[PDB]
Amino acid sequence: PAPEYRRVPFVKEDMEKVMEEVPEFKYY
Amino acid sequence: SRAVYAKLWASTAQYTQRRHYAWYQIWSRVIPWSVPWGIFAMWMVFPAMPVEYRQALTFGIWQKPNIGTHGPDP
Ligand SMILES: CCCCCCCCCCCCCCCCCC(=O)OC[C@H](COP(=O)([O-])OCC(O)COP(=O)([O-])OC[C@@H](COC(=O)CCCCCCCCCCCCCCCCC)OC(=O)CCCCCCCCCCCCCCCCC)OC(=O)CCCCCCCCCCCCCCCCC
Ligand SMILES: CCCCCCCCCCCCCCCCCC(=O)OC[C@H](COP(=O)([O-])OCC[N+](C)(C)C)OC(=O)CCCCCCCCCCCCCCCCC
Repeated sequence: PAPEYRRVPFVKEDMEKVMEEVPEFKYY
Repeated sequence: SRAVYAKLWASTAQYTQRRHYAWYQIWSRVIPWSVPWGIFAMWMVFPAMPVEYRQALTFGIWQKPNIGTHGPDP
């Protein structure tokens, strides 16, 4: 028996709101 | 994702500011060398100054050496 995979649908979002969920990262 | 790639691209946008910070650090390490060399400059150029200025700059500690010659004439 194979597992019952849950669907993940594609959705398009505003990048300037997705940028509030990006981890903080520093190089300098 | 566009967002993550944008963050990674932007990570180094402020190169010039980091370089100014580097200037600051290295000059802070370097600049105290001015004190030894400054003392030696002053050491060499002190006997060129007027006798009054030698007396003043040493707060009156320095005076003409006494070697037993050229005393007053009655
Ligand atoms: C004791 C126990 C034993 C311990 C042993 C331990 C081991 C170590 C040894 C220690 C023992 C003693 C040893 C003796 C050492 C000293 C003697 C010595 O060294 O003499 C040397 C001796 C030098 O003699 P000299 O030059 O005639 O000396 C003349 C004096 O220097 C007179 O010259 P001068 O009077 O013209 O000097 C000028 C001086 C004059 O100095 C002074 O008058 C200073 C006075 C000092 C006061 C002292 C203060 C400290 C004490 C205070 C007490 C505190 C009290 C509290 C503690 C007690 C109570 C709790 O002023 C300056 O230097 C400039 C002033 C300061 C400059 C910085 C600027 C500051 C500005 C101030 C700003 C503030 C505002 C002022 C403005 C006014 C308006 C407000 O050697 C020689 O004579 C030459 C020898 C020949 C050899 C030649 C060398 C080789 C060349 C060959 C080279 C060619 C070959 C090729 C190259 C080869 C390469 C390899
Ligand atoms: C980077 C620095 C390089 C330094 C290279 C310099 C080497 C050569 C120095 C020559 C000095 C000559 C001074 C000219 C005046 C006459 C001197 C003289 O004998 O006068 C009579 C006097 C005695 O006077 P007198 O008794 O003959 O009568 C005249 C009386 N007065 C002086 C009051 C007018 O003799 C001396 O005291 C000897 C002169 C000592 C001065 C030495 C100066 C050294 C300079 C080095 C300092 C460098 C600091 C760093 C600077 C760098 C900045 C970017």
